[PDB]
Amino acid sequence: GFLTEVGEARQGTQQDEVIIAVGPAFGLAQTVNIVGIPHKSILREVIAGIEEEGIKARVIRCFKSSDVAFVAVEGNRLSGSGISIGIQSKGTTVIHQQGLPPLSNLELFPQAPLLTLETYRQIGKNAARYAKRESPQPVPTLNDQMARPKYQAKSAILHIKETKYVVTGKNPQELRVA
Amino acid sequence: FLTEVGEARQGTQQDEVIIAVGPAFGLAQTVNIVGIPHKSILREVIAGIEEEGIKARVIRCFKSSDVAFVAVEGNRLSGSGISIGIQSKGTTVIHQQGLPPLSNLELFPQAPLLTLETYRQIGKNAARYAKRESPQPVPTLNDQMARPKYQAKSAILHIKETKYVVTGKNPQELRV
Amino acid sequence: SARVSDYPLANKHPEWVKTATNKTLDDFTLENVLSNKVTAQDMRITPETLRLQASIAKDAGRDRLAMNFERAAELTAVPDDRILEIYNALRPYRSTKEELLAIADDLESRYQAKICAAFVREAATLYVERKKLKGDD
Amino acid sequence: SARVSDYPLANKHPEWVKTATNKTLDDFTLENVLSNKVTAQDMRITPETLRLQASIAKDAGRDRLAMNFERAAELTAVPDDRILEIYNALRPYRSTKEELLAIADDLESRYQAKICAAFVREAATLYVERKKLKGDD
Amino acid sequence: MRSKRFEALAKRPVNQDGFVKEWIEEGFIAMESPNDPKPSIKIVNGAVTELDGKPVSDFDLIDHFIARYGINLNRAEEVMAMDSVKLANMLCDPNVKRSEIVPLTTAMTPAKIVEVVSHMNVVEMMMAMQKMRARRTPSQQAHVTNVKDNPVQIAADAAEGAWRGFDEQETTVAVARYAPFNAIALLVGSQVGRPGVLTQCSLEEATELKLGMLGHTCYAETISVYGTEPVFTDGDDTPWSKGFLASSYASRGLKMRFTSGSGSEVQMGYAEGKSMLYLEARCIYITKAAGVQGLQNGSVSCIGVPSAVPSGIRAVLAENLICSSLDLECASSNDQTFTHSDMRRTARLLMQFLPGTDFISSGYSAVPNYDNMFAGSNEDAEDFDDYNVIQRDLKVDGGLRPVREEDVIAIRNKAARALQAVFAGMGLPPITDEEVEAATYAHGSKDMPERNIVEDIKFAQEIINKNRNGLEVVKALAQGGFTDVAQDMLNIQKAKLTGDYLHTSAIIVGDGQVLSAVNDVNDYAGPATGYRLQGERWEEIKNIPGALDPN
Amino acid sequence: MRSKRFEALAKRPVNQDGFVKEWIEEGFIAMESPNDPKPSIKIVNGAVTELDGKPVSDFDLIDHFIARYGINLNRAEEVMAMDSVKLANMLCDPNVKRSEIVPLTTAMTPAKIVEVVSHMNVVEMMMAMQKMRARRTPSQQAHVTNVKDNPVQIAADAAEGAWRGFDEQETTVAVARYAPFNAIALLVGSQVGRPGVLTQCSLEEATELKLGMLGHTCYAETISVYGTEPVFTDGDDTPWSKGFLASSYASRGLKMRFTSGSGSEVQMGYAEGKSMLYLEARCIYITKAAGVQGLQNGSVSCIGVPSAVPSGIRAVLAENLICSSLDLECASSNDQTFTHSDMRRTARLLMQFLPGTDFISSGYSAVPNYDNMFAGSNEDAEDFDDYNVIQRDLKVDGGLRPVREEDVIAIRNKAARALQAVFAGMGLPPITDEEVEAATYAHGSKDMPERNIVEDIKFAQEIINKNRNGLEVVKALAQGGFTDVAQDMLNIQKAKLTGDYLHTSAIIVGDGQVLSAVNDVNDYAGPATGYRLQGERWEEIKNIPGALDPN
Ligand SMILES: [K+]
Ligand SMILES: [K+]
Ligand SMILES: [N+]
Ligand SMILES: [N+]
Ligand SMILES: [N+]
Ligand SMILES: [N+]
Repeated sequence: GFLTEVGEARQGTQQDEVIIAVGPAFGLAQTVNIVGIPHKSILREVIAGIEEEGIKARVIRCFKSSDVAFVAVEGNRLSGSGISIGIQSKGTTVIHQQGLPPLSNLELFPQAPLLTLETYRQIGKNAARYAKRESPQPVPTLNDQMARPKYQAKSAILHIKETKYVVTGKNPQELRVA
Repeated sequence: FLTEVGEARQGTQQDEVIIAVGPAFGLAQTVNIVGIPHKSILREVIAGIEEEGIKARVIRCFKSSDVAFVAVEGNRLSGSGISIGIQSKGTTVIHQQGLPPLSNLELFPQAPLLTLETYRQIGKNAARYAKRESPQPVPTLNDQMARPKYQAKSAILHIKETKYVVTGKNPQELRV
Repeated sequence: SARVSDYPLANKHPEWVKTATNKTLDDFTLENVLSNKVTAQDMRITPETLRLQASIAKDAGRDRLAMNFERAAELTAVPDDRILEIYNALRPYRSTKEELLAIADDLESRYQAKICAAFVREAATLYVERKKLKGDD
Repeated sequence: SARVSDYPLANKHPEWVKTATNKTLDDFTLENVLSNKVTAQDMRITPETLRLQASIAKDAGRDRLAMNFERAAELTAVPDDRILEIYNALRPYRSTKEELLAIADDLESRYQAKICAAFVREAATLYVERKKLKGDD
Repeated sequence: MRSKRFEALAKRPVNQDGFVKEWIEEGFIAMESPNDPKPSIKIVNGAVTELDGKPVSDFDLIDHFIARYGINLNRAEEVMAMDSVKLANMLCDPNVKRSEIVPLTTAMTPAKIVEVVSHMNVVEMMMAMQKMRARRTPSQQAHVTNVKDNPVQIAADAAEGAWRGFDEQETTVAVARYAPFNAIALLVGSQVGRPGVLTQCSLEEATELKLGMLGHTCYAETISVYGTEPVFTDGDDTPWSKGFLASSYASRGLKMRFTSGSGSEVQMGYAEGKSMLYLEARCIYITKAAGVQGLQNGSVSCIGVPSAVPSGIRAVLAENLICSSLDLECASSNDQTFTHSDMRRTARLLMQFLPGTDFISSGYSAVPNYDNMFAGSNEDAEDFDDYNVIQRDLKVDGGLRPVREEDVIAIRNKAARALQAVFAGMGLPPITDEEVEAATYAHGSKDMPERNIVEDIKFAQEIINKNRNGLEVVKALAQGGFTDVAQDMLNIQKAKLTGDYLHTSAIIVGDGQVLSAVNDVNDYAGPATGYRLQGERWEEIKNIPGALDPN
Repeated sequence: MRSKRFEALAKRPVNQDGFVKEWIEEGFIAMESPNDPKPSIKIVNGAVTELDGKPVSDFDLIDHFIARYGINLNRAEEVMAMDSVKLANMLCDPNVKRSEIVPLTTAMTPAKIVEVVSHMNVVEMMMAMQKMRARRTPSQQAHVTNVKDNPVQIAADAAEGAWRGFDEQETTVAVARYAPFNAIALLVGSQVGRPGVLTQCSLEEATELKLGMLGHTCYAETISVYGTEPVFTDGDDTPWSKGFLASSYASRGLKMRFTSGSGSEVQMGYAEGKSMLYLEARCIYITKAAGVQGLQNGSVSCIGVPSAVPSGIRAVLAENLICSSLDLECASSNDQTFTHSDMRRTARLLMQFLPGTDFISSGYSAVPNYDNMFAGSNEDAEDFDDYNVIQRDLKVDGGLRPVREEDVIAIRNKAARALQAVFAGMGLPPITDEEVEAATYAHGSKDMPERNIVEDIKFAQEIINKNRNGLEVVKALAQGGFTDVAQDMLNIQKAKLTGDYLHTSAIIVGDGQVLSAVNDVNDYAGPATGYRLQGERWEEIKNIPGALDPN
């Protein structure tokens, strides 16, 4: 357990951070993404990418929904910069922005099996630039026609499992990273 | 080429091998299904035969374009009892007198796979049989895509050579 | 009034088709577009046309399709930005029950969109029951 | 006569069956094969069995099949080598009309194969007309 | 020791596909689940009090919407009492008219129609589909996208697609803000290919409607609905918000259909213990209830879910059959990847291809799959020749046709030139003669010069923010030497004023003639009746490349 | 300048296939030819005087045979007067019983039934096929061969095939003289896999019957018939010689069927200007007239002919439909290569696989195609996994099932052992223990030690010349310690003694239980009736390898 809940997350007050919002099972019932990458390693890279850009990283666990879009939305409501990064246990990631529609985003990574620790790094790096009102080049598109044929069934199973931890009305818990 | 010449007859000596070609081999058609000219083919067939110290004869059949029957008309005029049937499109068979028409000693059912080297190996084996020997059967050639690629062309080429079939016409000897 | 035999309108009764600004199908020519005799504002389907298609849909045995066209007919009077606001207000957790009822009163009083107004009030009632209003997530 | 209700004979009426040496399907064990109490002479389908199957085929609405089985029943009496002889004689350009009629007479007088004999005579007449006799190629 | 026979099998592409054993409690079962509700309905004073086992007190938004507007209550009790086997028999009986069936199916509850079709095998379902299809003439729809959102390539691929036979074409973006360019490029290219082809640009709901309001699209399809309340909620809509959106598109004279597909609730975590087919049936009724004319279904993007379990592909044909049987236009999927095996993907396609549906594929990829922004389609550009060969082999009209390289080059070139004039006329980032040439002979984006995305996105966003409408495209074309294309564009815009193509299965063929289920009534009555591939259309399909004259 | 789109398409495998434009004059047209005769018949005192526009005076041997034995004259005039469209409708109508149709179809002339089925599309044909199929339960047949005529491999592969589900298995030889060995190998291996599996060795007519008289085969299938007199003649037979042969097989208690297939007359030079389907209809009637219970058709070995032309694959399904419609068992081809494309060969196979026929494939290669001595099958050993996945996808019984490697290996080894003992007992060229283990884990002949063919070739011809019968096989096994296998041999002979398996569609399942059209009647009457994949069989098909349990 490299993640500890330290209480209901409060809203940021300055444009100096980026919130990393993870699903209700991240680092708990599930500890690796759809292709085996550990959650500990993933969070490590996202954070290093953000901090590397002179921005603080604050992690929270979301409960009202397991859908990555809404997980991210919970994050952008509390982010001091309005910028957030949503991540499901299986790996799916999105960069959201306070003000945008829930199903709209700045950048989306819809094929988790293709993500690497380096991608997770650039993502944290880009999230920070957005926070600083910079217009960074989007993380290069990663697409593969056989991603679904090989992993969609597995994706559905992993999401079904994480979704069992959804708690309606439960506010986000800020997390202390070991 | 292949000069007309009168009709052929019996042999009486088992030191020969007859080559029966369809009613278009060297005429309406001059190459097999894959381009190999009839000239070259017949040449290597004769060479393989004479190589075994056997004599080779060539006759043209007209009663049927079916390679099995074309070979039959020949194995009955061959002094050795053995013969070789070859259609213009290339299909070839090694037949022996006294054996059922649709039966044979060796068959080459996929003409597209035959090479001039294959036609010479067929020759020595034929003459090999003429000498009452049990030669190693010519290496089997089988390509599962031979039909997908050439069966349609095969039918068309046989339809054309078949137009030269003439009922009741005896085989005519041939001089190369 | 209109039936399957009157369809397609463009082929059977083109004159029955006029635009919001009362333009005809023939008025829309490259010449008129270039000289601005006709503009985007002129190219708008009318509530009359949609109600005609509704009648045709009904004649073809498609009652719900016709009802959809009846709603569309009322919505032609609602501005683009207002259409988008109302749609978003109907999405999960966006509105309070009173805001939805206010949209309904507005649709009715300002646009005479009675069917759509009833549609919104119906949603309001069920949204309370199924907890899809602001604060229920 | 045997009907569809009697089929399969192996399950419904095993006793109705027998072999070219009179016995039972039961007596067909490895033991008897080794001791030679049962040999090849004992493993030949009988005309009696084929006529039963013919009756069943007919009952099943398959008259041609039945006729086939009837001809087969007759042919059980003809020696294997002779069967091959008659088959070859019927192939293209193999026989003269007279040789075929001789085969028919032999089939009828020596084997009581009346149906097959008629079958051969029929062939002989048509072979003359369609020129499929020795020398017609 | 290892068996060389099994080592060979282990290497087969099909063994890379995802397969799973049924998980009934979580709905991971395609159809015929023991958890599915028994059909039933109770009505008191004109209002439903019970629907398929569930009391009105426990109705969710979906039950309410379906109970109030998705079923003909006047005959619901009568049909419910009819034998489901007899009804299934009626569906595939060539002598029971489609017009005799629709009055019954539209009175069935979701569970009832599912029970009916579940008694059928795929052969019976296909026999039924050819009859229940709303439009007499089958059609096709293609995806036109590329990894770079290159507008020049989109226009070219779109022209080629329309020339090959697609009557509807769809694009989307690799980069969100590129949307306007993609939409305009798709529309221009499609009209150059064949005036009349309808175009759509799939985006976030609010964004897509806005784009349509500006006149850069002809229709919308990815208007989603879901089978369980929690899933619909994560989808950010309710039956009412989507029903309103439907009427909103119609109020702007734009054709539209909803989109659903078996397995979405499982993929999204809440199947409420029901089979994929039953939940999809709820989506089909939500569509009927909303008054939407058609639906894109047959699993669609979640094809990896039903295909993973038994009878999943049969379930896919079943949901398409239910759609058509309920008198809705059916854009029958065959637009998404689910297998590494050519044999398997072909079997999946033939279920709809053989009988014919309103749109056999709701997304055949008109570009090689590496450029498909919907994560890959069941068929792509490299399958074009195979598709035409099968049409010829079986005498089946699959909606496409063989084409000459010379004609495609000219059509793609004209599309690129027309769009070049559009960009110059509207003051958008230039399209160079080099780019026009590349798009003409390209296979995919790998053959296209890299563009300045920063400049494109800037002007693309300006189109939205400054509300630059479709008439601006018409002008640029007419003022740029493409009067012919400008007229065709104006003609497609004029279609939005009549409401004719808003009807069930509507497409636009020939000289601007609308062709829908209303004026192209499917009249199937067995052999030698109904739509038949013949005449010049048959000659067109027979003319495949490589067919040499025997003589 | 070349289009990269077209350069990519030009490389596709399908474009290596042979295609040709129709050549009506030479019969190079699959069906619906203007040259085909109009249906007609005239009867006087119970004898045909006119058949399909031709007077008895002009009849060739085929006409005479069909006219005198192939048509049910009692209702010929009645059915001739019926509208062909109505008849086609009756064929696919689920509510017109097979038993009501058979008396009518068997009374039609060849031209009449061809006219009837030609009014149908492939969906209708499949809808009809599932109903007309003689045996209620669908089955499958496999090819078991190798380029070296290697006996040990044949035995091993035969056992696996039987274990996978094949109820009939066929072998042939690259070297005729090898025949005797191939047969014995096939028979022993098959019974090891599953006692009851019928075996055949395809050779020259006179030669095969002899092999059967010796007791080295269970049945015969390649008993050829042709559609035109000249072709039949080059085939070295007449309707009477083949009819006699058919009765000869039965007189020896051996099950048998004829073999034909569209395109043979074209391939052999004399189509007499008729379409392939019409000429194939004459072959089907020849089969009916001879009293033969079944037929192997659907182009078979000449598949490259009809596939080359338009509607050729549809024509292949039509000929299978005519066969079943004439109350004949149908072993429906899908046993020969015609394309380089996986997509194309799958579409061709589904025509029979979906509805189901007596034998979906009359020769699915149970070995990799390079080892297939029939010049390649439409499916081979490497497609086993895909075949099982498609069965599961559509809930269709294709006659095969998923297997476990350990079981196959065990089965493979026992077969090599059994055959090894046989060669020892009969004093034939020994089978080293090295060959036994190789054949056990082999995928093809490439993994087998080269043998002395010339040595065996002499012992092969010895068995025929020294009339060595199958009892030497039964004994050579008994002594070798193989009793059960030896007994299973007798059980086959016992079946030959009862004559039960001589009936239409007969196969032997379970404990020597005959399963034919007589005791396994197809009673199809629409959805929920007739054969339905369910119960234990369904579970067997669902349990594929790789199916991971989610929870
Ligand atoms: K689509
Ligand atoms: K076979
Ligand atoms: N959308
Ligand atoms: N769904
Ligand atoms: N044979
Ligand atoms: N034939």
